[PDB]
Order: sequence, then structure tokens, then C-alpha cells
Amino acid sequence: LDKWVCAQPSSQKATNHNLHITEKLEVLAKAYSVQGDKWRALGYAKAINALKSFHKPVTSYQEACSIPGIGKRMAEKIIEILESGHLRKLDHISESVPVLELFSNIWGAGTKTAQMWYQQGFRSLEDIRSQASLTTQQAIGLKHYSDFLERMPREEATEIEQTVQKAAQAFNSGLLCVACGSYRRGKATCGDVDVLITHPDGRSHRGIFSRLLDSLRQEGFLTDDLVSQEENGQQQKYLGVCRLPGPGRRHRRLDIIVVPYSEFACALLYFTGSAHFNRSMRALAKTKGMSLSEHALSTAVVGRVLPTPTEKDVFRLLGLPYREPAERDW
DNA sequence: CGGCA
DNA sequence: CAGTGCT
DNA sequence: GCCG
DNA sequence: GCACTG
Ligand SMILES: [Cl-]
Ligand SMILES: [Cl-]
Ligand SMILES: [Cl-]
Ligand SMILES: [Mg+2]
Ligand SMILES: [Mg+2]
Ligand code: NA
Ligand code: NA
Ligand code: NA
Repeated sequence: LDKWVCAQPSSQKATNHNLHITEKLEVLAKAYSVQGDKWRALGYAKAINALKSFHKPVTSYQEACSIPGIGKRMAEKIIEILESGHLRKLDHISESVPVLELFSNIWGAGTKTAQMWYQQGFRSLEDIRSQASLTTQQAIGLKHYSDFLERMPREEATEIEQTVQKAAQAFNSGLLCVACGSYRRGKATCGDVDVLITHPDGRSHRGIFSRLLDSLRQEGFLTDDLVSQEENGQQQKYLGVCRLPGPGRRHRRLDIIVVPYSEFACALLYFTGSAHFNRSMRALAKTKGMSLSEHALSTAVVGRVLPTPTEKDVFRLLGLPYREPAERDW
């Protein structure tokens, strides 16, 4: 259980005794990430969380290696930072990295697109604006480049959730709407608003996206759509852009998912996160012959759907102590 | 060796 | 399909 | 990158 | 681990 972050309270990270190491490893992790070396970046991310939650400063190679998520290679970097006070590799990061980061912060452009733009000789967002072929999504991402990098005060997230909730409950008063993600984890600021909608009767959630989105469009609240498959009525998620009325308002990212009540606990767990919390819990489930998604906790395929009326039941079935949302902030 | 949700 | 983004 |  | 695009 010591190996599994989902088995531990994330508040362990608030007392980071190894910041002089993790702040340097994070620069490298991001460099690998924007260049597309996702599995190396993942190992760094896990090592960083292991160091942030360790109970004391790491002071020896043998100690480092004993920490789950720290291997020989990561231990060698820790020992270099201890003795020398710096990590040499930080002076030998590819020169493309700042531009690759700039480009991949465009919503809809990932590492593959950023690398292509870089190969084509683009170096600034002015180059992208004037010379790149953008997808519909990437054009919206570029238009809102600064705003999508800003976090909003949680009070604004509340107002956005209430806007969605009021529009939804106007045509079915029994709909349940809950803000998840970083909001539900109690953070003071939110990168976007994640709204989960369901109905306790098990059926009235169906078909509401069309009416809800059109209602939110009628009042001008939705300003741009990033992902919204509205043609066949099977839509599960909406990803888009909103802006509250009045002066001093920024465009904000809004994600909505509509789910059947029978999947409420698993959808709430998924959408509350954190992302690394979810990945940890899902990896653990695999070791127990199970698979965890936003739909269900199931047994391995030939599977059976296990009964999970509440988040606590998912924890229980995986042998984990329950964590309130604020303690899932990995 | 291969997954890493 | 490859690429992307959600947590 | 680290893990089993 | 899944739901999207083109
Ligand atoms: Cl590099
Ligand atoms: Cl009603
Ligand atoms: Cl619950
Ligand atoms: Mg969010
Ligand atoms: Mg979101
Ligand atoms: Na280790
Ligand atoms: Na991006
Ligand atoms: Na974010």
C-alpha cells in the first residue's frame, strides 16, 4: 500500500522536504513531456510525487533507491544535486523546448503538432497565426491562448457551475449537477469548471445535452465549442468555452459530462481526480483483476460490473482507505 | 521484456 | 487510424 | 524514467 | 481508460 499514491493522503506533499531536488527534476520532466517522451516524463512525475511525500530529506544513494518510484538513475541525479547543488543535465536540454512548450499550450496541439511546426521553422505564436494550418480546435485555442493558461478564483467556478445548473434544472428540476475536478478537491483556483450531471430516476439524463447547450447558447454564455458531438444523440461529454456577463470577465474553459445514475459514483470519482490519483487507482485495480473507468468498476474480461452506489464502495472494493476529495490531490 | 489508465 | 485532451 |  | 476529430 506504501507503493500506491491512491492509498495515501495527498496532504503528505504539503511538507515537501526535497524541494531543492523536485524543482529541478520538474524542469526535466517538462522537457521530456513537450518533446513527446511521455513514458520517461511519467517516471519523472511519479518520482517527483514520491520525493514530495517522503518524510525527510533524502541524503544517501541507498536511501533514495529504497523509495518506490526512485531507481538507480533517479538516485544518481539526487546525489548530484546534494553534493554539487545543481543538476548538470539542466544546462543540456534541447534548445527547442521553450518553443515546443509555447506551441503545445495551444489547445488541440500536442507534441506531434508542436514538433512539426518547429521542424517547419515556426518559432512564435505570430508565426503560427500567420503561417500555420490550424484545426478548428487549434484556432479557438490560439484565440484564447492567454485565457486558457489562467486559473480562475473558485468563486467564479461556483458562478459557472450555478449557470449550468440553473439552465439544466429549468427543464428538469430533478437533475443533479456537481462541480468536480479541482473545484471539488477544494482548490482555491481552478483551471476550468468540470460539471457532472445526472438524474436519480436513472433515465431522465437522456437527451438533455441538446436542450442544455441550446439554452446556454441562447443567453450567450457559451462562446466556443471545442468538442461537442451533437449529431447522433449519444453525446457523453462537452468541452467548450464560456464567459459570464459583465465587465472584467475572461473566457473560461467548461467541461460537462452527462451520465446515468447507475454510473454516478464512478463518474464522480473519475471527474474529481486528480489525474494522477485516477491513474494510480486504475493501475491498482488492474493488479486485482479489475478495470476501473468513469462507467464502472468491473472484473477482468472473458466481465462483471461490481456494485458501487457510492465512491466509498470503489475504495472498499479495492482495499483502499477512503479519501475525501481534498486528499486525492496527487 | 513490456506496461505505464 | 493517429493525435488529442479529460480526470 | 520506474515497476513487476 | 475513455471519448472525441478528420
Ligand atoms: Cl532534452
Ligand atoms: Cl421539472
Ligand atoms: Cl458517492
Ligand atoms: Mg478541471
Ligand atoms: Mg475540465
Ligand atoms: Na525504488
Ligand atoms: Na495543447
Ligand atoms: Na488544467
